[PDB]
Amino acid sequence: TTEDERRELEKVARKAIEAAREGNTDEVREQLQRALEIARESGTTEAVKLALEVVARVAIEAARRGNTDAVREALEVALEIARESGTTEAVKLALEVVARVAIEAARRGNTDAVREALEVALEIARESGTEEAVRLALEVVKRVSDEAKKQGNEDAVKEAEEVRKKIEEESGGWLEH
Ligand code: NA
Repeated sequence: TTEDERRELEKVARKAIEAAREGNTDEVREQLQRALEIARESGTTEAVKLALEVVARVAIEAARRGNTDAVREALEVALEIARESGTTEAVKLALEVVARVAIEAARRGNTDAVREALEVALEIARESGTEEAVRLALEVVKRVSDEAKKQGNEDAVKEAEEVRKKIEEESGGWLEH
């Protein structure tokens, strides 16, 4: 039921967050895989939402600690949840996770994590084949650019510019193709 999955994801979150703090890439990978499988097994949007929240918390912690591997693993799992859920809601939630992570990274001078997050935003837009996902991805890039400007993170401002240019140049093809 919903009570068993919530407690399960709670355990996963605890272990994954600790692993993200300590640079334990192997454990972060394993725990995020379990979050994905819990969402799979549950077959509800509620479970998808909770799993994406766990992924977000792990990736935010990782972003704060310069744990590039964990940010990468976590956002890949967000991407896969978006792929497998079969709903627009899951895609929008995954994009909000990516935005949250990229914003925290921008605030912490974590330019790897900004780069990883924006690349997943681009991939979500490329794979979704909806105009709305392209628009939302561009909004994510703008939010990250805004934060980077505010914090004096020139690397992140430049990365956001490059990803914006890529979406603007290439999204025309993504949508038709
Ligand atoms: Na679709």
